[PDB]
Amino acid sequence: DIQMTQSPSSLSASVGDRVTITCRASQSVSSAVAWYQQKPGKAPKLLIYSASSLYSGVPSRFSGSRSGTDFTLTISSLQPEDFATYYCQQYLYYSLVTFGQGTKVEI
Amino acid sequence: VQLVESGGGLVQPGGSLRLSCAASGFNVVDFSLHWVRQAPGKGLEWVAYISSSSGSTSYADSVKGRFTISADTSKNTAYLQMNSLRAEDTAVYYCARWGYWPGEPWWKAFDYWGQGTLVTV
Amino acid sequence: FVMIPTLYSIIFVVGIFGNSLVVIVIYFYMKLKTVASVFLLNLALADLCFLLTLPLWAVYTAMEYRWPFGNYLCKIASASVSFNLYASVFLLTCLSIDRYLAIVHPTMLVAKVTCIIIWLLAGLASLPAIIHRNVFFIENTNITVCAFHYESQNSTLPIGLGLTKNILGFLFPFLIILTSYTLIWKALKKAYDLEDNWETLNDNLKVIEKADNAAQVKDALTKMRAAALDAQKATPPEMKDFRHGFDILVGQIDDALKLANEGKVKEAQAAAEQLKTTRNAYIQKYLERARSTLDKLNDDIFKIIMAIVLFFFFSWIPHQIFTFLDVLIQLGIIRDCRIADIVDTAMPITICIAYFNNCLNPLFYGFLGKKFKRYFLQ
Amino acid sequence: SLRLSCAASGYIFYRYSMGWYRQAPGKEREFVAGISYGATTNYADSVKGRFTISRDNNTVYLQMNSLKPEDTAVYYCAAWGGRTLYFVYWGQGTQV
Ligand SMILES: CCCc1nc(C(C)(C)O)c(C(=O)O)n1Cc1ccc(-c2ccccc2-c2nnn[nH]2)cc1
Ligand SMILES: CC(C)CCC[C@@H](C)[C@H]1CC[C@H]2[C@@H]3CC=C4C[C@@H](O)CC[C@]4(C)[C@H]3CC[C@]12C
Repeated sequence: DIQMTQSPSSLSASVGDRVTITCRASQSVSSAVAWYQQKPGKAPKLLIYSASSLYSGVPSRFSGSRSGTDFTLTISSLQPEDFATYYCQQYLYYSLVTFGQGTKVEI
Repeated sequence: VQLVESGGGLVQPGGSLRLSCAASGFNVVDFSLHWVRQAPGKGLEWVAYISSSSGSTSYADSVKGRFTISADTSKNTAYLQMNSLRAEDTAVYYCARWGYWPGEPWWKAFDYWGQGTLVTV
Repeated sequence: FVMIPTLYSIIFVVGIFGNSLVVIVIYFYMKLKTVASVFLLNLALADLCFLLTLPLWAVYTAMEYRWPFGNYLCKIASASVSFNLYASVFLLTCLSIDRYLAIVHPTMLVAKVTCIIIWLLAGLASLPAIIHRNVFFIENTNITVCAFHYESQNSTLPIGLGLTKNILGFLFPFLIILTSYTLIWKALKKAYDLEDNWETLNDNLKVIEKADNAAQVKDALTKMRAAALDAQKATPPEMKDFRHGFDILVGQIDDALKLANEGKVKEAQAAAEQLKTTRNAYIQKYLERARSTLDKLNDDIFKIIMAIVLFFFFSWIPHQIFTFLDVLIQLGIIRDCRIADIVDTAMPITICIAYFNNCLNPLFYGFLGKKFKRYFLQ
Repeated sequence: SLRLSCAASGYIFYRYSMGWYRQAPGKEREFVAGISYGATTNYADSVKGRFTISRDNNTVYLQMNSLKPEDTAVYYCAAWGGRTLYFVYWGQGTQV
């Protein structure tokens, strides 16, 4: 029942800007946190797994970081196709999967 | 490697509906197929999962006791049986894949999600 | 002026007494059975060699900068002071390297050869104090001073002397101290990450055998799985043995986690107790190496060496700064009479703080070290 | 009547006294003349009246009048000073 919290509920940025999304867990989950990109009307796509690794076939601009319990997703240079909804998931165990509230990136 | 949902549609509240998670490429025995639902306008919520390698069905507290998830090795599909549907269960249901612990496949979380199906009560 | 003779005198008495005690104890009871004891013995010997000629400078400053001891003693005292600086610097660098080797990679012949080489190199680096240092009768007066002489060709020699102190006395040696103590910190971090994570895994393992319900067991296994994953990352500074030790371990927490999810407390506690067998077969050999590295920081020799290294470089910081300002003035980079007078009026003060560590190194044994047996026996 | 010149600029000439030393046949390099930054002349009593040192604005000049054979040697122009730490700079050495 680890609870994930995403403080920046709504973020507004232009193309080429730097956007940072933070995530916090109720318990001290290990570096088991996955970041997803969900365009409206489409299934979510994995971007960052293990809270630091980059998924195959994903642009390198997406960066994942862990600071103890605080997990941070960062994009170096925003793109027109990078405007979507990002979720923070802790996957410490199969039955202990909880997603974040969700952050929407606007133009 | 793709997961396709089936059986979704419009059903009356309190009825019984079965969803399918037909998959191609990988084998169901090597991965644990989870179910995540997303309410319209809300975020993702984990619902249930099955571990066809041994059988480790689990459910969220909001669906435990009504939902039932089963898998068929021969058909390479996972079936989610829903019972006592209410006004809170109308959401887009996603079938996700997740590897088993020893190795990197576990650290790769839901990575090949299902195409998504709409369930309306 | 008037406090330099008094500060020099108190340094002389306190340092000679303390360093005699340190040499006696290290050579008699410690018996030089550790490499760190050989380097500390040489450090005490260098401090004694410096303090032997210290009374000459106390009276030389006391009698309004007048040198009655002759050209030979001027050369010898200047060489002894420079030798003290360089020998202490090199011995501290070797002590830091030895501490890094002891902490991270758990040799008397090489130690003694290194001590001899250090003494020879410090004597060679004090050669300018032997060559360009003669007594100088000020004009036609009878006042004699122990001055530093130059020539027309050696116009850049004052730059060389000042830069040699900064580089070979502070700059390069401080890099090795930082390099060694950073790698010590990195090893102590991963020795504590494995120890702290396992304590969280072990604390909650007592909860499982104590609790008598499915809810408390599942909540305990949740924090055991997160600690087992974290501990698997803290690889000690052969790789598969550490990783496969926790691949088996997390595989037994999952088997216990999927038994507590069915409300089977008897099988959830029984499978939780199976983590004892995995710990001893694969992981226990690394919790000892993590505990052995972690409690070496508690060794009193580590405190003594760190205190001596920390205070020596902090006491020499003011002098190396004003030495660097002096060489800039000689280069003409800084051209202002106001700045020059501050450097000149602070050089004697900083030169006294820099060499105050000769009388404080013995006192670090009493304070930091708890093995002051002979300090009470004698 | 000769006149010796010695140029030293920078660190020297504003904090160190400048002057001349002669290497007599006795091989002692005795004091000859010396001028401080306060323009306070000071000569050896043996040549007190014959010589006259002079400071300029970064060269020091030594003026000679008698030039007896007793002052035929090589003259090094030194530069000595330092309130706490004493430094001495020596010249090349000019023979007369
Ligand atoms: C332990 C300090 C000895 C000392 N104190 C003073 C005063 C200014 C009265 O406080 C003097 C002095 O008159 O020059 N001294 C001699 C001295 C100083 C520095 C050094 C020294 C230190 C480090 C590196 C090099 C030297 C050095 N070598 N040759 N000349 N200086 C050697 C001898
Ligand atoms: C500030 C200047 C003058 C330095 C003087 C302080 C030096 C000499 C001494 C004083 C107190 C000392 C510390 C006292 C206690 C400990 C805890 C021990 O587990 C590791 C060493 C460590 C951290 C010591 C390091 C060295 C230390 C900081």
